[PDB]
Parts: sequence; structure tokens; C-alpha cells
Amino acid sequence: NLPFLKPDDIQYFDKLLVDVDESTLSPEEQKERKIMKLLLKIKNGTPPMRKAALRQITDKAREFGAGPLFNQILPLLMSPTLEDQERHLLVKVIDRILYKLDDLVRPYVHKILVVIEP
Amino acid sequence: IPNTAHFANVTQIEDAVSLWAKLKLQKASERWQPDTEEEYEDSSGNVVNKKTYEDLKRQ
Amino acid sequence: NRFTVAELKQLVARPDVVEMHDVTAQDPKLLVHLKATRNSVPVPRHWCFKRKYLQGKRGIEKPPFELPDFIKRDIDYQKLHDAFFKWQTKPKLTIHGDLYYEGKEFEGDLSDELRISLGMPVGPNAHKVPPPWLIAMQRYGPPPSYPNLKIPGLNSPIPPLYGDVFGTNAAE
Amino acid sequence: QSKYIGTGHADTTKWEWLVNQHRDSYCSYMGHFDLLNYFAIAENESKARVRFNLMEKMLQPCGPPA
Amino acid sequence: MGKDYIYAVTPLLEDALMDRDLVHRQTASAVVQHMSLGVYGFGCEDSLNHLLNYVWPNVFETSPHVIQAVMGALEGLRVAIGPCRMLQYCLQGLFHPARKVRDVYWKIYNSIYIGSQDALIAHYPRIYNDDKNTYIRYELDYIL
Amino acid sequence: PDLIFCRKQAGVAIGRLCEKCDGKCVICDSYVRPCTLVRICDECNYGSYQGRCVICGGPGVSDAYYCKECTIQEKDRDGCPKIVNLGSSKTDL
Amino acid sequence: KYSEPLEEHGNFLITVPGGSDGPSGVLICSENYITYKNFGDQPDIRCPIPRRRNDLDDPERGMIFVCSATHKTKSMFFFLAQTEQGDIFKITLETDEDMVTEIRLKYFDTVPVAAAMCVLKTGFLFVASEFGNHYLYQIAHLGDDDEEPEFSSAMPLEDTFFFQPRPLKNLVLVDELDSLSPILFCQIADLANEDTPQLYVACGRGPRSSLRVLRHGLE
Amino acid sequence: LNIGLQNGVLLRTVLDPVTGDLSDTRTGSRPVKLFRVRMQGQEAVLAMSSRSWLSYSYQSRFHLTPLSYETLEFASGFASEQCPEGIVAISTNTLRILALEKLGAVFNQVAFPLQYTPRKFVIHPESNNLIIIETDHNAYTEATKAQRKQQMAEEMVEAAGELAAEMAAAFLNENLPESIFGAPKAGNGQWASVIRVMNPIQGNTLDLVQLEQNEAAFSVAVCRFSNTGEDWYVLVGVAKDLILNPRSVAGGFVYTYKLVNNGEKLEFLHKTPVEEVPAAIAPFQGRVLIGVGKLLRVYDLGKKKLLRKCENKHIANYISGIQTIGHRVIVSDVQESFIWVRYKRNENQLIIFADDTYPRWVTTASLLDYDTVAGADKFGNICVVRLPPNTNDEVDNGASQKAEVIMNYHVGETVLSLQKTTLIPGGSESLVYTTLSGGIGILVPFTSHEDHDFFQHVEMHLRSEHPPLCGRDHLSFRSYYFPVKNVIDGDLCEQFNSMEPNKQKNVSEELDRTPPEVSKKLEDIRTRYAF
Repeated sequence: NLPFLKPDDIQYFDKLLVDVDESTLSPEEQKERKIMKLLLKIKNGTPPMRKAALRQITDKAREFGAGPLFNQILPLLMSPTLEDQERHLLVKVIDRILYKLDDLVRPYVHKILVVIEP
Repeated sequence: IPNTAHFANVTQIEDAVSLWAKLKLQKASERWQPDTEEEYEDSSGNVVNKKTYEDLKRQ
Repeated sequence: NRFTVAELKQLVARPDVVEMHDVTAQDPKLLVHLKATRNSVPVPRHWCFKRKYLQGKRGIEKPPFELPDFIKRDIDYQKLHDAFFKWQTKPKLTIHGDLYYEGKEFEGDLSDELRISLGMPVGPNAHKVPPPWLIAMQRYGPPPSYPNLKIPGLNSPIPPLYGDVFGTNAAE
Repeated sequence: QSKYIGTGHADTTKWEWLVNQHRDSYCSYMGHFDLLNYFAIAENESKARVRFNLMEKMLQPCGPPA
Repeated sequence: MGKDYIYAVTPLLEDALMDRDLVHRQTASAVVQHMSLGVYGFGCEDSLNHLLNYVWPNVFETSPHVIQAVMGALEGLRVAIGPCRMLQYCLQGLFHPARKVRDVYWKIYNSIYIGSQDALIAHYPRIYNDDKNTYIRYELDYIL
Repeated sequence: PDLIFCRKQAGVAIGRLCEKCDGKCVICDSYVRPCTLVRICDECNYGSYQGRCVICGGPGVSDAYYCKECTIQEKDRDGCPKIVNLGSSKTDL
Repeated sequence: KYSEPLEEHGNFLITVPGGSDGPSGVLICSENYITYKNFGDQPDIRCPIPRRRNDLDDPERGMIFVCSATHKTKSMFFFLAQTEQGDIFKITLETDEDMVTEIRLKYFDTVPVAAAMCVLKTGFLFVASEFGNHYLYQIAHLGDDDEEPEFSSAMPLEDTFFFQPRPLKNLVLVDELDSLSPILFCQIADLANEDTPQLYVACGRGPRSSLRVLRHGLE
Repeated sequence: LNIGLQNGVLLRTVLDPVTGDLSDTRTGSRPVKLFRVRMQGQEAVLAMSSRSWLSYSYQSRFHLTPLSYETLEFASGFASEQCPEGIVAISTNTLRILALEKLGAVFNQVAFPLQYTPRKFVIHPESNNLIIIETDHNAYTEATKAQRKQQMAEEMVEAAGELAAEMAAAFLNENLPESIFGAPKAGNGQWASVIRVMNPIQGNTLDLVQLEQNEAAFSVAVCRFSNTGEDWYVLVGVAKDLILNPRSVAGGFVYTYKLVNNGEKLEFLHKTPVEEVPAAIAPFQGRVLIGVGKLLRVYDLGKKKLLRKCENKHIANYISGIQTIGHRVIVSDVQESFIWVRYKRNENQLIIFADDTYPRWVTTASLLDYDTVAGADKFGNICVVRLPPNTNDEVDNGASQKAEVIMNYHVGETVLSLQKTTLIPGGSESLVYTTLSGGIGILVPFTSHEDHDFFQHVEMHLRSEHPPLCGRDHLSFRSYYFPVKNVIDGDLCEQFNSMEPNKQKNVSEELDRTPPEVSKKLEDIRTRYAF
């Protein structure tokens, strides 16, 4: 019973809108991409329903893949549509991922250094 | 059994007798706390109650 | 699956304030012990009543709020504060634990008016003017219910009697 | 965590009430001064002794089903 | 300024606190709660007890908008009277058999617990010791 | 009409209020004799939250206080007195 | 960051000053056992409590330090720990600058029960009495490094080191703060020939307990 | 400038080009002479009168105390080699050069060592000798300590050596004082007790009576007996195996001594037993009213044991006190408040007349009036309560008739002794109370409603002007348990002399009085009720 969708979140809004079956036929660990839609639930949704996504990802970042996780988390906040509250939520999510993925954040150092610098 | 307030919610026989007995005049508020200790010896003996010392001093 | 109304009333050391509905709680001994407080105040009478303490006697017949004389007996300068803050009466109500029930509100000396209506004259200076009930006390004797009572003529001297006081109790 | 810790609710057991009673009655003993310099005169022990005793008693006092 | 004249207004609030209506109850409770806080520790606890005698039986009210008028009154009376008497009232029903009677007594106890947390410690009764545990707080019955 | 509050760790941030919601206390909701100043948590003054009313939730025009009948009752010693609930959450209109 | 159980319930917590001024670590003092534990690549070190020799109490009671203190020298940091009996031990420490090695204790003196001990500079130690008068003692001698038996934690045993209670040697009570607490009973009366009735107050605690006549006037 | 008249009256007034505010006081009934002295670097006024006084400013307080010495004829300030800063007083045919090191204080201490924790006194008006008790749990008696030392020596001699036998003999022959080694951890229930009888004139312990390693002591009294003669008889309490935490006592006893040696001895007459640890004793119209456990019993002179002349087992939880009114006994429970029972002599029955409402943990009590009795608590509070005016002593969950607390408030320490007495001859007697932290205190009643309103306004202003440095509100730290009533907090009402000058001026203008006038008004009470 989440709130309505938005055209600005069309980057990964094919989960609740289209038949994006990551468990039926898709690459390995494709459900983490749907976790980005869960990130939308953290942005678009209720406060408890939004914090539940972070509380779940805190115990799932180690079993999600550092490469795809970074490639899906960095561009999400790199876009100009990162609002103030959206920027705070993205920063908290990245901090939680780093606290979960400590050694995995090493290969992605070239990414955040190119994103967090500006 | 006397009509007491504690026996209000009671509705039985044996229980009524047990209440009239246990809730009777217990050790508290005894017979004025009798302690006479008559002068028949003046140095020992004090178990004489209010009636023992009276009979000891009368005769 | 719980102690009966008699087993839970005899095992306790103070069944004088035992309640039938209290024996069906989760901890009857604990409730009996808590109810045995020194000077606490129990639950009100509206615990089980389903009338709300207002629907039964809904026909109240009494004044809403009688004006107290502590304040009623430019508005006033030398008498307003001198009658409310000076001639004030202390409200004498319940002290500690008179919890409001459903209703809670519905449940040798003679007066001068009775002596004037009975036809008895006032007390003279030095004479004998007894009441008509004193002749039977002088004839039969003093009353055994009140031996310390004194009457003028029998036990009290005639010069005593002052105004409407036709007797005095002298406790020894 | 700190929602309502210190008191139960409608069906709180008597033991679980006395446990909170003692657990919050010793904190007024280890912290308050008159009720801590008064117990070290009766038991005839130092402040540290009585305080450590009261702290160790906070494990499960009142009679624990452990 | 209520401490100077509070006994002359006690019956006026008591008559309104009676079982008159459902809207004439919140007003008396609000008057009591706003007068207790104003006469806090000024020496007018007698009239406060007179009013509390009537304000207590009104606790049993199913009106969701009428409980707060009495809940606030109780929360003010706990902090302006001392738990030594409020808890004394609220102790008799702390384990009442009724499931809907403890729902209010435990709520009032919680409201009187967070306020004066350690102030009510020297206010509880002597819970006697059962054979299955050590309930009596014997560490406070010294003579020194 | 039961309003909720944040009730987090009261930081070192002072309170605020709107031009219409400046008098009443954030908890007592009364205009009678403000006693002490209200505060907020760390998530109450952060970026967009800088200088926001604790009752109206918009612009700040003054400092949020407590009522004298609400500070004597030790109500101010609770968490963040920010008026936020499921409806008055971060993602609100 | 760190979490480690303990063999005994530590009553106190003392910090071994870390950095250039010695290594860092905890200095817990449980019942009859002082355990120093520097978190990291440094094992713990336990040392029994050197109770008094030829005692008269229940031997099953492990004495715990009732207070603590410290000092800041160039490199010699001290710990004037007040045991439950009152024998202030100068519990020093020795290590290889990276891991603790031993904690040499010694019966420096024997003062009353220490509720507060301020071992400041200028040769002064504030022995606050748990009940009764307080003291401000001057540290005349060196305190440590004397002929007293240096009790450490490396010397094994099987039976704490029962050291005899030596008199006041490494300290001198420079001042005595007349603490009239804890008062146990009072009675106002003019028992003497003074027109102003004095106040006879029985105060103190056990051995330090006493009686005191307070006269309302300038001594 | 201060001028003392021929009598003890003396008036001092601040200096100015013309005369200013002046006050008066008696130091009296003798020639009130004045002299100048040099103390604390400043000047001071030495008043030679029936009681030699010294007045001077210190710590922003005009400290005016009496000199702890006999009166003299004249005085002067001597500052020489033998006395760099002292006073040379010329008495009757003598010149004494004396110096005092006291900077600021009201009471001078004369100490006397003791053995255990004292817990009671006794006034012997026949000889003016004090009879105190000492007791301590987990301790050793004198004979018990000697036997323990001998047993320890015998056990240590069971080694092989036998070369260290001399060392064991020396260890058993030495004597380490308790002040140097504290005291041994003498078991969990090993009790120690003793009774002392001394004279306050010196440290002369007129008599000492020890006890076994399990006998105890919790009460003492020195009363007479109508059955016996006028010979003063002492009655002391004793416990036996009164193990606390958990509370498990074994018995109690009452020792009756004849007060031998006219106050320097005591003949062990009778040891009356009891199944409960006694905790009080007092002459109730010529009888020993002992409260054992939860039963108050009036005993009389017993040749072999105290006879139970009367009894009443209507005590709530524990009778930890008793009072001696002319006709009623205001017993003080140890779990609830006081109960003012009546002892009908004609009926010879002790009936619990009226109890209280609040669960006051009574620790000390005192009949402040014929019916209004005050007392302390176990948490630190203090409450003075009285029964209603119309209460017939024949009528009677709670007693038939009930009373309510008049004035109760938090203090800060347990008031172990709240005695209604006059601390200085000249002012009305106030309630002087002790505390469990050494700080003595006084409670003075008002006399005029105007001064009461002034003090109330001053306290209400200072409660918002000067905030407590702890952080908590004033009423929270003054009514921490019970709301204050008719008791202005003098601890904060007089703490305005050390405030900001602007705040002082504001508080003075708000009170409609000058800051100096406000200080004079605040000090007038302390001068008319204290030293």
C-alpha cells in the first residue's frame, strides 16, 4: 500500500510497474537491483516502511555483491534529482553499506572519490 | 456465630464455624495482660495472675 | 483452576475486607495483600455497575449550588474582603478516602422556643420554678441513666438557674 | 529500550512488579546519600562494600526463578 | 493567588464534578488540574484532597475525549500532591480481577511512576515474603 | 486528535515556532506563562530542517517554549518535543 | 570496540595512562584481585590482594579496594589504592611499554576508610573518611622504593601475601579536617554551668565513633 | 559604631555622616564594655559582659559569637613576640594573653573517644551523668576479641617451626588500635555491644558494662518506679541474634540496673526476656513502656523479671519509638506514621487511639506541643502533625479517629534528633534537629503573619532568581518526597547575600524594600532565634 509512483524515479521503477522478474529469468543476484526499488520505498513511502528497507539492507549488503551494489548506489545519488532529504537518506544508506561492506569498499574507492569530491 | 462484617461473603457451615473460631478473640487483646507477682516471697515468683495473687493474699 | 472463595478467604490473614469478585483474579493472594494496606482507599463502587452512577437516579431534586455564606455574607471596599477573606467559613468535607459512590449524598438544657411554646416562665432570681418533669424526679428519685445530672431544688441550689439552663452535668 | 522500562501493564505478574520495585529501589540506595550512609552504619561496612553488595544484588533480587 | 482563596471555591467545583453530564466533567477536572499546579506546595492540600475525592471516581469513563480531562488532572495531582497519597489511592486495584479495570489503574500508575520515579520508593507498602522468593525489602527496616 | 512527538535525544538545538503557533507550548499547547525554552534533536535541525516551527512545522519566528503547567510537571525533560507523527512525518505535504 | 568478561565482578575501573606517559589499559579491582588489561595485543595481568597477616575476620571474604587515586610524575605514576581495611597500597606498574608485565604493590601506610583520595602534587594526599574526620597527609618519604616487600603479579603462589600492617611511615597527617559526620544522636541541654545549653552529639562510626559537646561560642 | 549600656544591652549601627540604621542585643545583666581587637587582618569588637563576646565580619556574615572563656575586667589587642596576634584580658587580679585560631564557626567541639556506634543517651538529673550505648554488627566484643586472639595464637602454634613461637607470642601480645586498622570483618551476624555511663564535665567514664559476642543493645532509659522508692533505675535493651538482611532475630532482653555508685555503677537486677527485639523504653506514668516488635507493653518493677502490667499488640509493623505525653503515648511505628494511643489507668488498657495517613518511615519524634508532635523520616523528610482539636480520647483500616500532617517537607538528611529547645537564652525555643551528614539545623516558628508573607515572597522570588547549581528545581530538592507546607526553605531564602548586585537590587525592588533592608530582615530571624 505504498504511495503513488513518480516519473523522476523511472531509472528502476520497473519492479512494481513492469514484469521485472529477477528470480524467474535474470542474472545472478539480480534482486539487488530490485533493492534499488526498495530504496525508492525508502524514498517514496512511509517512514517505517522506508527504514525497514535500510534495516534489511544492513543485514544483506554482505550477500549482495560489492560491484553491482556500488554501481547501483552511486549513480542513484549522483543524479541532480537527489533532494535534501533524499541526499540525507542516500548518505545514510551509503554509510550503512560501508559499515557492512568494509573491505568491499576498496575497489569502489575510485567511484565515490569521483562522486563525493564535487 | 455473631454477625461480623468479615463473614459477609461467606456462604457455608463448616467454613462458617472455621471463621467464627479462627477470627475469634486471638492472642491479641488478651485478658488485660495479667501479671500480679504477689509479695508471698518478695524476691521470686511472678506467674500469679490477677486471681492467683488475690487468693494468695486474701487468706 | 483457582482457590475457592473460602480457601482464598481463610488462607489470608485479613478476610474482613474480602470480596467475592476479587477471588477470581490472576493473583488472589497478591490482591488480598494489597487490599490490606494501612489506610489506603479501595476501588469505587462503580467497578461492576453498568448504570454509570448517573442513569439510575437521573431525577436529581436539589439546588445546583447553594451560595456559601463565606463570601456572600464599586462592589465593596471595606466589606468585600472583610466578609469573604475575613468572615470566611471553613468547608467541612471528607478527609482522606471518601470516594464518591453513585448517590453518595442521599444516604438539662432546653431551647427558648420550646420553653415559650410549652408555657414555662423564665427563671426567677431566688425562687423555685421547676419544670413539670422535675416533680416526678423529686418524688421518685434521681434517674439511674444519668446520675451526674444536677437539677435546681434537688441537687443544685436555687440562687443553678440562669436563663434557659435548667440543668448541668457535673462529671466526677 | 527506554520506552516504559520501570513498570509493567494490565497483566503484570506480582514477581515482575517486585523485581522492578527492588531494581529501582537500589538505585535510590547507590545514588542517595542519607540512605547510603545509613545502611553502612547498620551493616558496619564501608561505602564501596555496601555499594558493591547492592550492585551485585541487582542481578536478580527478590528471589529469582533464574 | 489561588492559595489565598481556594476553600470557598471547592464546593462550586465539587457540585459540578458530580454525575451531572458528560461535558460538565472535563471542566471540573481541568479546573482542578490548573489550580493544583498553581497552588503547588503553598499549603492548600486539604481542598486538593476534597476535590480529588470526587475526581477519582470519574476515572471510569469510556469516552476517549473525556479520559484525557481526567488523565491530565491525575498527572497534575501526582506532581502537586506527592505519590505518597496518589499511589495510596491507586494501590487497591493494581491487581484487580477485571481486565478493563487494570487497564486504567496500570495507566494511572505509569503516569504516576515516570513522575516521581524515586520519590515513590519510600511510599510502597511492605510486600510480605512468600515461600518461593524474598519479596520483603528488609534492607530498609534497620534501627541505627 | 492525538498528536505524536519525536522524543529523541534532546541535543543543543533551541526551539522555534510559526507566526501563529509561537505562543503555545510545543507539548502543553497553552499560551499561559511560558516557563522554559524548548529544544530539538539532531534530526530536527539538519539542512532543510533549519529554523522550523515545532507546531506549525513551517517557518520559525520565535523560540519554542514550554508552559509553566508543563514544565513544573517535568514534561520538558522528555525527548525531542517536535510534533511529528505518522501523518506529520518527514514525507508529508 | 572491546568486550571481555571478567573472572570477578570489578568494583572499580582505573585507567593506565596511555600515550607517551605509559601504556593505556584498564586497572580493574575486583574482590581480592587487581586485574590490569590493556586492550589489543597485550595479555591481562592479575594480582591477589595482599591482606594483612594474622587477621581475625572470615577468610572467605575477598577484600576489595574501597577507593583509588593517582599521581603524575615524570614517568613514575602511582595508585594510592585504599583497601577495605585502610592500608593505602602504592600499587605501581611495570611493563615493556607495549604490554603490562607486573604490578608491584606495597603497604605504604594504613589510613581510615577512604571515600575520596586526592593524591595531588606538592606532597599532599586527601584521605576523606567514609565516616568521621578527614585527613590531609603530607608525603614525607618516597612512598615507594623502600625496604617493604614489593608484592608483584609475576611471582606465583598457591594464599595471599599476608603483609603486616606497618605504622604511618611514608606519610604524615599534616592537617585533620574535623568532620562531625555521621551524627548518630543529638541532645540539647546545659549539662555544664554554662548559661547557654550545649549540644551533646554522639557521632562517628564504630572505632572512630565518639561523643562531642558543641558549645555555641568562639573557641 | 556600637555602644553598650550599663546592663547587657548594646546597640550597634552602621556609620555615616549622620546616624543610621541601628539594632540592639544582649550579650547580659553585667557592665557591657567594648574593646577593639585585631583578628583575621581586620578589626573586631570584643564585648566584656556576663558572657565575653566577639563580633566581626567574615564571609559576608556579621559573625557575633561568645568567647569560650570566663569573663574578665578589661581587654586589649596584644601583638608582640610571645603573641603576634592575640588578646590580653585583665581579669580579677590576673592578665591572660590568649589567642584563638578559629576563623568562622558557631559551635566549638569538645570531643571524647568511644568504642562502638552510639545509639542513645540518658539524662541522670540526680547526678547529671550521661548513660549511652554503643553497638555494631559484624564486630567483636572485648572478651570475645581476647578469646579469639588466644585461639588464633594457639592455632598458629600448631606449626612445625617451633622456631617462630616467639613471633606468634609477639603477634598475640601486641595491640594494634582500631583507629589504625579499622576493625576485623567480624562475621555476618557477630554482634558487639556495650553500655557506658560517663560525666560530660570530663572524659571520666564512670562505668562500663560489656556484653557477649551475641548480646545486643538498642535502647536505654533512666526512670523511677512508683512501686519501689525514689532510687533511679536504668533499663537497657538488648537483642540476641538479630541478623538483618534477611531479618531473622532470635530474642530480646531488658536489663534492669539500680544505677550503683550514685551514677558511676549499675547493679544487674533482672534480665527480663522477650520473643522480639525491643526497640524503645520510656516511663509511662511510672512504668517501663517497652515496644517489642509489634507489641507495646507497660511493665513495672520486677524482683526477677519485668511484669507485664499491661499489653497492646495493635502495632502496625514494628514499634521503633515511643513518646511520653502526660496522659497519652504517641508511639512511632517503623513502617507507618505515629499512633497517639491512650493508656487508660482506671481501665489499665493501652488502646491505639489515632494513627496517621502517610507511610512515614519514622526515625525520630518529639512532642512539640500537647498534641502536635513532630518527627523525622528515613529518607530525610520531616513532618509535624497533630490530631484535630475535637477528639475525645475514649472513642476509636485505621483507628476510629485520624489526624493529618500539618507541615512536612524534605530536608536532605535523616533528622536523628529533633528536640524542641532554646539554642540561645533570649529567643523563643525552636526545633533543633541533627542529620545523618553532620550538618545540624534549626526550625523556628513565626510570630507575625506579615513576616511570614515577607519570607514567602522572598523565597518565591529567589526560587526563580538564584537557580540551584545542581540543575534541579528548588521544590524538587525541597519537596522531593512530600510537598512543602508552612516551611520556607531557609537554605535558599538566605542565599541571596552572595548574588549579583543587579539581581539583588531587582529582588529588593520587587519586594518593596532595600537590599540592605532585606538583608537586615533576613538576619533578624537568625539573630532572634539563634546565637
